[PDB]
Amino acid sequence: IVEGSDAEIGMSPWQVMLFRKSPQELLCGASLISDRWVLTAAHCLLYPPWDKNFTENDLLVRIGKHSRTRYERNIEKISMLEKIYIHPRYNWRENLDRDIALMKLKKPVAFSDYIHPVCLPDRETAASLLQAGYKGRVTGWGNLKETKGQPSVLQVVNLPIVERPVCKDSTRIRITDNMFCAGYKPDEGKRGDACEGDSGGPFVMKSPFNNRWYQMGIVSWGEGCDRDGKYGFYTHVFRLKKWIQKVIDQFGE
Amino acid sequence: EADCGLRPLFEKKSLEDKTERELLESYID
Amino acid sequence: EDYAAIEASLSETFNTAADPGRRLGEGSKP
Ligand SMILES: *[C@@H]1O[C@H](CO)[C@@H](O)[C@H](O)[C@H]1NC(C)=O
Ligand code: NA
Repeated sequence: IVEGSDAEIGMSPWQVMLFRKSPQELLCGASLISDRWVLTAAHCLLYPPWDKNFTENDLLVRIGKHSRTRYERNIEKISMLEKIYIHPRYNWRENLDRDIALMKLKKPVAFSDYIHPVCLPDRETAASLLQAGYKGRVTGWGNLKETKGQPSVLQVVNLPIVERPVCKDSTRIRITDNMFCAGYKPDEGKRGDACEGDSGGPFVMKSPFNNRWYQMGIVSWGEGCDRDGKYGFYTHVFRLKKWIQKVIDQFGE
Repeated sequence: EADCGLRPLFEKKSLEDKTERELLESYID
Repeated sequence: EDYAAIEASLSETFNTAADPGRRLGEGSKP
């Protein structure tokens, strides 16, 4: 996260760390959506140009974390994956369209002060909150600036959603309906962006209707981090909600 | 989950984090 | 495999992997 701040304890209890077994390394962020299921970005798992193709046994997820590096005893939970499901039409060749993946834990994880699932948006919640100027929140342990710059604890930044045609005109990459962008504009004075290692983490908004946190986006892509006139792009979770439900139903709640 | 999106250390205790107000403010003004 | 104390095999000093999501288009790096 560029230009964010340290998270408060328990601020984002759905935040998941995707951790490589060998060699040990932070891969990506992710989010807990039930006691068995974790949502992340497809490109965190599969990116053929870099020969990236992680399977279930290559990875672990770490849940309930605050410190980036320390084993947080009696706080974090470490789970192995039973299965990974990547969207069939994920588009690694061009713009990471449908940059979404689901991971099923081998065993259910117990909830606590530090571990708690986020909500997925319904139609009305998405229609209400996904509007230009409305801010969502992004969290992660990714780099503090465009490429050490590694944070010691979880970072958080609040960012305004941007109008589709501004997102459109800001980049030469083809934008689809399955993405939205966010961040401040050059003239807004404030700044901030997700950055490397934040991918697959959640973009969340707090609903004024029921005071629940909903995951509207998945940190997906950008051209560098925090450049003036550039914005961060997020997988549109509601647009993909049907596929998420299909997978969970078919492969076990 | 019927309990999703409600944080044990915040919503469940009627506490707000240091910046969630910023989100709500953006929805209103 | 794991219980509580045996996580002394867990590194507390590790890198963050290169993230291709930030290297699209003008984000390219050498
Ligand atoms: C990724 O790797 C797995 C295991 O080596 C392999 O079975 C699978 O076909 C690969 N996926 C593709 C098509 O890149
Ligand atoms: Na920017």
